[PDB]
Amino acid sequence: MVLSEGEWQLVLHVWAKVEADVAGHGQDILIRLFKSHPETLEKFDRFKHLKTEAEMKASEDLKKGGVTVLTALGAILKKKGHHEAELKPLAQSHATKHKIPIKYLEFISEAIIHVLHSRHPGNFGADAQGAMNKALELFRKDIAAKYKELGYQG
Ligand code: HEM
Repeated sequence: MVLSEGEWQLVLHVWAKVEADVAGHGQDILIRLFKSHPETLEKFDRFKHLKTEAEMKASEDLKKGGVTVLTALGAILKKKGHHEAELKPLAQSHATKHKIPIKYLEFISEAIIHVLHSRHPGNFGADAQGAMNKALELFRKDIAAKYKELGYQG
């Protein structure tokens, strides 16, 4: 699929606000995921034991994981669809080391969209959420295609 430059601009505009606090947004996103979809927590051998939202908030390991996720994702969006080199190593570790089903990527997408909506109401109106949703659906699509070539899912 293809995003127009205007949709890309919508996406990189909100993203620039995210980047004012990568660590905070990363915590919010992971916690939102793990609360909504507890089964995802189990994939994280280093976080698996955390029982409550308060423990999550206090974990320096979870905060570090969030920055990683967002830092990686940010590098992809900034490519505006020309993200083939970037997707390859991510698709390989997520399919063959971590074994992350596509379904779980949909879940974190929903969590990203939830947090932007709460923290940036002004820069995340309907048009901007439609564009981020498209950007994330592109990402998921391309990653699903890579999984299949690598021998996972599909
Ligand atoms: C926006 C989507 C995501 C991005 C950009 C992302 C990116 C990354 C990055 C850059 C790493 C470190 C290097 C590597 O192993 O590839 C990583 C590690 C990891 N990711 Fe993801 N990830 C995403 C989604 C997920 C989801 C949804 C899960 C599980 C439900 C997950 C589970 C893991 C695990 C288990 C590791 C290893 C953590 C540790 O033990 O160091 N990832 N991810």
